[PDB]
Amino acid sequence: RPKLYVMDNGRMRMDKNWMIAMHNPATIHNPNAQTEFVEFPIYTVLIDHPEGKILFDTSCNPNSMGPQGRWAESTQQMFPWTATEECYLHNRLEQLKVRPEDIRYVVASHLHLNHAGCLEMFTNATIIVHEDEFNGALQCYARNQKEGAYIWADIDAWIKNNLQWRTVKRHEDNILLAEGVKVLNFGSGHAWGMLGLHVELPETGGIILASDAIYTAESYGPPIKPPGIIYDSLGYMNTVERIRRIAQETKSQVWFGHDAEQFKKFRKSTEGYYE
Amino acid sequence: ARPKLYVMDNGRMRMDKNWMIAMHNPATIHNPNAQTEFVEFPIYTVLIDHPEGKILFDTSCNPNSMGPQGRWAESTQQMFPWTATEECYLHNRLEQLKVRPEDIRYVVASHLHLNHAGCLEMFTNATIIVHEDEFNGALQCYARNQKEGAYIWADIDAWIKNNLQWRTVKRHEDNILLAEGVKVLNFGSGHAWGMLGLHVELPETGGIILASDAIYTAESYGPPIKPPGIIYDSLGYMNTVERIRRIAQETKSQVWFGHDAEQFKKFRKSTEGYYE
Ligand SMILES: [Co+2]
Ligand SMILES: [Co+2]
Repeated sequence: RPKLYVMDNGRMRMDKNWMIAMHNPATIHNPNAQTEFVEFPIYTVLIDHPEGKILFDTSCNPNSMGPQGRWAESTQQMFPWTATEECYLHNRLEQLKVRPEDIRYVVASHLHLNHAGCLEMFTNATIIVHEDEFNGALQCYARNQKEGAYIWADIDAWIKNNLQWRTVKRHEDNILLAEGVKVLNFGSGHAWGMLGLHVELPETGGIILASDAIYTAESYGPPIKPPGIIYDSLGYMNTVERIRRIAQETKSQVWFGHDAEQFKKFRKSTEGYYE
Repeated sequence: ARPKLYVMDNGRMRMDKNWMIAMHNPATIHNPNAQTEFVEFPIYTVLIDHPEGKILFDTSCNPNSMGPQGRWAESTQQMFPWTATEECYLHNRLEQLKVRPEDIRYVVASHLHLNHAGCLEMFTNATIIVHEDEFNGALQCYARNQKEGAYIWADIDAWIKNNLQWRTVKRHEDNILLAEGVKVLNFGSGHAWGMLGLHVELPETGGIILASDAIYTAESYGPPIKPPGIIYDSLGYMNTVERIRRIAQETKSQVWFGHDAEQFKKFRKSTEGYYE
């Protein structure tokens, strides 16, 4: 009988237009419309499963922010991450008496700065990632792109730590990872290659981890309100509607990438778990 | 074999620059409340007076678009205000060239947005060439009684009532040779559901590509490409821009953007002359 933990990995801020495109459009009466700098949670999920511990997303690297940080100053200033040491992934796991080395599977929803930050920790895991996302991030690396949402220093470490990669092929079916745990191949949308998770918990029932395939309940609607951070608009719309169908058909909850209200309600790792 | 191409000034529009250039000015830690700008841009149409028959690219906005009594919804008028003196109305521009709507053989609708398809209803004697996916999407807006957005219900109503003669460009259809040196380019989905361009080969001026809203401005075009906020198919949009770039390179054509203010300034308008 698995136990699922929600781990609080701090907070990030950014232009609300990244989150919800064209939220406050200029008008003839408000020609100089202003945006907001909204705050949202970064979190990860540990599924402690008989067949092996599964980790979904990894938040940000502890060495991300500041003048000796891995993130470019441009990135630090557009997407600032605020976190106490207790929020650091290694510490959240430590609190749960789980060692990095105990993780069998890490599912990378995508390789953005606030999701792939600590991949490098898990040298004993199989890292599951969409092949298109992997290819895209590696090109950023090879092209020496030191700005944007893909952190050169993070990728550098993934390679140096000799991580064990399992790429989900573009046209690959869902992957049964363990009893009641399936990796969903969302494909291109928010990013080059998005992965989700369906978890069937004996008590709680069905859970869909959407990650950045759906930022918030506002994104979800209906109607859908798409983000400014977006690669494949058609694929993004398709993915959201596909999630809506799966949720309906499997009677699952949809856990968004960073819904403040929803995260608030979650039972965090410090208080307990889901079963 | 020896045409005259005219650029017709059909007024100005204003809108949030974020529509034009996606996330042009993002907020940061030390500028959290970054503000946008209401940017003005030209609306124009192109008449190709060709021996085989007159060809019109785009139709601007309907004369009865703006105002309390206007066809455009309030919310639309506020976000996308059109300002035009009577001189700017397409029917007047054509008149000052001694061209009647009835003389137009073909209208090419780049797409069916408010500032491109506003005067389709005038050309009851023409074949209206439009992308089938754009036509389908617009008709759905109509049938769904959608009153707000960039597809004007009252305009579509008029197209149907005036019994326009339609020639849809199929999704996988090759370019169309409308006339000697005039090809309809099938750009497919991107900015909108179905985009059409034009390649014109003029004896003197050489090659011209009318991109319309496939490329808003030189800023859009880059490199680097800066996509718009008004977008349907991001991947298709990017594909189309790069395709236009290649065609321009290989055919040595100028690229005429949808609404580039600087380029528009440089144009010889219909009050001054034409391109041969
Ligand atoms: Co992301
Ligand atoms: Co348009």
